[PDB]
Amino acid sequence: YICGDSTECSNLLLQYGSFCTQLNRALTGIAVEQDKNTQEVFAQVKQI
Amino acid sequence: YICGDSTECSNLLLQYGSFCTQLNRALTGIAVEQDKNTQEVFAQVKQIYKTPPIKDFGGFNFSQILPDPSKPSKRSFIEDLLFNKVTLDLICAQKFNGLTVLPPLLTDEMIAQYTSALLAGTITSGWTFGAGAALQIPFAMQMAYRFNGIGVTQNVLYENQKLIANQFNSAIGKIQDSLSSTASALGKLQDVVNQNAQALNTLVKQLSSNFGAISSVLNDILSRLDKVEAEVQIDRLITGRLQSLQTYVTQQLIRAAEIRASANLAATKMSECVLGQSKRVDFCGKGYHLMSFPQSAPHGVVFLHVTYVPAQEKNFTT
Amino acid sequence: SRLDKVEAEVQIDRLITGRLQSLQTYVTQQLIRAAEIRASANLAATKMSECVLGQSKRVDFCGKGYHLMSFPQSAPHGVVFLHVTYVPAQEKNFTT
Amino acid sequence: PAYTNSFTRGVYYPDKVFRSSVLHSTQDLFLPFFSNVTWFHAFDNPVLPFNDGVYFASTEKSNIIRGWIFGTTLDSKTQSLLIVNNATNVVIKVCEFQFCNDPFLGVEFRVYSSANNCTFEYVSQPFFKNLREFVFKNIDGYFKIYSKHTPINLVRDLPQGFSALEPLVDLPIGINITRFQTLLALHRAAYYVGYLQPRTFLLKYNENGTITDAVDCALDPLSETKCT
Amino acid sequence: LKSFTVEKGIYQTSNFRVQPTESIVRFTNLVKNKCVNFNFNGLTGTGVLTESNKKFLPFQQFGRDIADTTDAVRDPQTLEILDITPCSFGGVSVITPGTNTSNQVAVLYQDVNCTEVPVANVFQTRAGCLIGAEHVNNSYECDIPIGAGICASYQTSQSIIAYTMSLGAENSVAYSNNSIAIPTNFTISVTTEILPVSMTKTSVDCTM
Amino acid sequence: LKSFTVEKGIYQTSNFRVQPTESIVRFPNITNLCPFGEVFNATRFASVYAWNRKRISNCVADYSVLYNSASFSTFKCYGVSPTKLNDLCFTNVYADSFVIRGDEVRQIAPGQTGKIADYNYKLPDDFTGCVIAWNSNNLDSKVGGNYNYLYRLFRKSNLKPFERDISTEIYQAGSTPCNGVEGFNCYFPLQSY
Ligand SMILES: *[C@@H]1O[C@H](CO)[C@@H](O[C@@H]2O[C@H](CO)[C@@H](O)[C@H](O)[C@H]2NC(C)=O)[C@H](O)[C@H]1NC(C)=O
Ligand SMILES: *[C@@H]1O[C@H](CO)[C@@H](O[C@@H]2O[C@H](CO)[C@@H](O)[C@H](O)[C@H]2NC(C)=O)[C@H](O)[C@H]1NC(C)=O
Ligand SMILES: *[C@@H]1O[C@H](CO)[C@@H](O)[C@H](O)[C@H]1NC(C)=O
Ligand SMILES: *[C@@H]1O[C@H](CO)[C@@H](O)[C@H](O)[C@H]1NC(C)=O
Repeated sequence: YICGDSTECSNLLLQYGSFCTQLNRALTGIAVEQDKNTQEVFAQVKQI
Repeated sequence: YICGDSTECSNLLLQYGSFCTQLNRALTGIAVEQDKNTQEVFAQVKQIYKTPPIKDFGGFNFSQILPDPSKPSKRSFIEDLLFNKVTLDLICAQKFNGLTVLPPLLTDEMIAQYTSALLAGTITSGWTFGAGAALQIPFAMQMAYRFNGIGVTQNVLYENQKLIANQFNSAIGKIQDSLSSTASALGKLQDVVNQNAQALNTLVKQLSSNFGAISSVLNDILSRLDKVEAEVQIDRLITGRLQSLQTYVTQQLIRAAEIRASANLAATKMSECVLGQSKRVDFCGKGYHLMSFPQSAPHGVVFLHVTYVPAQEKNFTT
Repeated sequence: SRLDKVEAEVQIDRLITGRLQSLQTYVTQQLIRAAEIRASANLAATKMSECVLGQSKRVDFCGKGYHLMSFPQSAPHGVVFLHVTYVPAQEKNFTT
Repeated sequence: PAYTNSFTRGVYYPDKVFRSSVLHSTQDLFLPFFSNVTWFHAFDNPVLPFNDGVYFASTEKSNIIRGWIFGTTLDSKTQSLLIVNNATNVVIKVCEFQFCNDPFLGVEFRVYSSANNCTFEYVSQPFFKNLREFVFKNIDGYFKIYSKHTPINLVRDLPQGFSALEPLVDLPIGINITRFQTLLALHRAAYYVGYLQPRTFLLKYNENGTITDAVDCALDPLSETKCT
Repeated sequence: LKSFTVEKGIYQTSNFRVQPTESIVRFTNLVKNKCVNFNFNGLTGTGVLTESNKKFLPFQQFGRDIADTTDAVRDPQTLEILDITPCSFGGVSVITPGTNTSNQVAVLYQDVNCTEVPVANVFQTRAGCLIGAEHVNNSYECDIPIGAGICASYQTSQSIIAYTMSLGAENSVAYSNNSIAIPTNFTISVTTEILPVSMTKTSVDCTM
Repeated sequence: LKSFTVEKGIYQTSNFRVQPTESIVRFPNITNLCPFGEVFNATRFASVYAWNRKRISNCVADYSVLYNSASFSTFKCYGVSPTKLNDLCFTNVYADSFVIRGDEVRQIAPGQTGKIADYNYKLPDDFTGCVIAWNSNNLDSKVGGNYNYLYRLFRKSNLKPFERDISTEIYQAGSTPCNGVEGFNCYFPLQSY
């Protein structure tokens, strides 16, 4: 989303460095959580 | 953290207004809420009830959960298992960069005293002590009336009394070694600590960045450059570091919001379950709820739910 | 009044960046404060329905002791409840 | 010649900065793990490209390798670098040496026909059956020579192991070099060449200030997970 | 607080400084174990320079920490290794009751040792150093929280006192296996509880 | 809302304007004129170490009037646009004049380093104003060598910005002490262009 090819832009990005991790981290922290919600609402009965 | 001592950098930072104050204010609000949470969760009794003299409860052994009368430290047996399970170098690097960790208000010994009072009061007086003055009543009577609370006629209890005792002291045993086998249960505590680290070990190494400048250390910039290029090259460092601090502060605010919600749930659970009998289904785990016992844990609370489950069904025509 | 056009642009860029950043900050804290108030108001709605429209066996959710009835009152940006409850006293000893 | 597979060898200390128990990730010129490369017997010591750097290993009985030659043409037309030994000391010289097509050392000092434009000349301290490993890396400036040797000096492919060479020697020559030539002793052996490539590596440090483990980042996506 | 009147509480002012008051130049003779400014081959630093126990390699000069910092340094003239610690430690807070009430104050320094004075009654506590207050050994309820079980107040001739928190009144239960307690009288109690419902709506036109 | 269809409701839009509808200029009642004409055409400009200073007030400062016969190869402004010159007012007007070598012209600016900037004439970094520099070889130079202009070559320490120092003490270049008279490695700081 930032650079999109042009390896010079990626090299320029690396001076900021860490940021790109937490972005990708934060969404995943959301992304997994969502499924848990579904389960808590439907998986209370342990049989079929 | 922005300036790393030296006067020129602070001189420039003065021109960026007073962003430097409100983030201090927000962190202060977070800490005050952190105090209020625990004080509100655990201080729902206004009287410090002593452990009762003598032990005779019709065959119920409570030696595991009640505090050790001989140990000067008041952590019980299960509390010892827990306080040994969960743990808590860049620790000194946090203080080296102004990241101050502040001590919590109550002492965990005081938490031990609070929970010990809760246990003594509940097992000596039933649910009455939550209403006002405490009134004593024999334990077998309390168990009988708690059965009658969920529709089983009380006579049942007496005619099976001994049998019932044999189960309880067994079941807690099955819990005990359980905690010492796997600590994956305590993960919901552990994460609360773990996330904190992942923040700071970022925020510190965030100093290694450049944001386009020519050297990531302020003193190197000052030594290498004159008084007219210093501002044009240091403004970018100032902007970047202010950005990083804002990101960290916002993450802290959100995580504090979630922890506060969970603390409200903990307070409600403590008030509705330990201090009385609740008809709300599944609010105390599987099966019809009988009673509860609380225990402390590192920045958290453990509940033991004691419930009633039928079995060995038979057919009839109605 | 002091500078030409291109200088005006290379100057005003900084001001617009900084002011927009401040406004971003303000809107973020407003959002969080709004969420917390929303949780408080949700609790208020549940409590008023449970303790005014009816009677609840939940303990300490309505004030100390056994609960009898409740009265609502309004206030600037808030609501206040008067709980009328029951507390025993003057205990005595007996043999069971 | 044959094919050599890098069984976790070619490691070296990256920089002169002390560390202790730090698990740190870096990027530099390394030898990719398990890489298949060319291995030579001795009989040939030909001129080979030196675009990035060389991990040069020599298996021999004793002092068979007379030394090294570096340059771009290996003739008096262009400046050339000669590293040799006088049986007691190592001598390093940068001169426009007239290197013949066969700069043999009969054990006749026929390495160079003439010596002119002597820009550098230096003598250092005193230095199958012998496996000596060296790491040569060059910038348009200072030049780094790393050394090691092993007592597991057998004749076939190197056994799996792990050690880190040290930046023992650093000397400025400033000249441009793109090709290298081995100098053997014409007595009247075998050698491994390992090319250096830009690679990212994770480094594990023990209780004391040393390196004892590393992870190659690009070996497989499992390695990428270990990196993250 | 940007104000001429202050309410009852505790407030933050600044982090402590501890001046170096000395500059050392290493190409000045070698100086050890004193909080000074030092320079090593053009690199500037400040702190206390003490001994080292590492094993720097002969080509090693600086051993770096994660935050761009170096903790172990080699002298450029005697080539021995030394460890470095800055000591700018300790947030400072001021405990005061209402300004309309009195004017004396108390000062709390956080995580600093009383043995390390840097300051110009003195009490060492789990929170750090506390000055201005007089310590007592009784118990009361909380008025202003200091930390780690210590809480302070203003009391009578009049000054500021710090004391351990009081959990509550002692009690005990006459439990046995055939005793019961029954109420005889009752009281009707009326209590208040308060909850906010909303805040003040605002509108901002960004362009203007 | 950027659509051709909008559901029923209420919406917020752009602000109310209220036009200005008038432009008004308020101004003092000063009717004098600047002495810039004689200042720039002045026969004598002092040496760099003895730069001449003048204060101007209560006059009108049109700058187009220069361009009737102006000849300025080097022009610079800091902190202001020359275009707006006739559209502004200036509380303090200070004019400094001197004569230097062309090669040293680059030394006169905020923050530049060199002999003149470190020994003769220094300018603050927050300075605002103008510099007007022209060659005057046709008038300020003569056959046989013109040496009326002097400069400071030696000084114990660099001067402050906006500092006028005319000390003529023999500078001690060497370690031998100055005995109040010319000696070895002891030189007169003034030199002739
Ligand atoms: C009541 O609680 C304690 C806790 O188990 C028990 O007494 C000891 O328990 C440990 C391990 O369970 C044994 O090693 C000891 O031999 C037990 N001592 C005694 C005197 O029993 C037991 O469950 C109960 N003890 C009594 C007297 O009822
Ligand atoms: C139960 O509590 C009330 C509270 O005082 C007491 O009742 C008092 O009894 C006397 C005569 O019986 C009256 O004169 C008082 O006015 C009553 N007090 C109040 C506040 O009304 C007493 O302790 C118990 N009630 C009775 C009737 O004895
Ligand atoms: C009761 O009858 C049903 C119908 O056959 C049978 O499946 C079931 O096993 C019986 N109940 C139990 C507990 O066995
Ligand atoms: C300055 O000098 C020249 C030559 O004397 C003269 O013609 C000119 O008018 C002078 N400038 C002004 C503004 O009078």
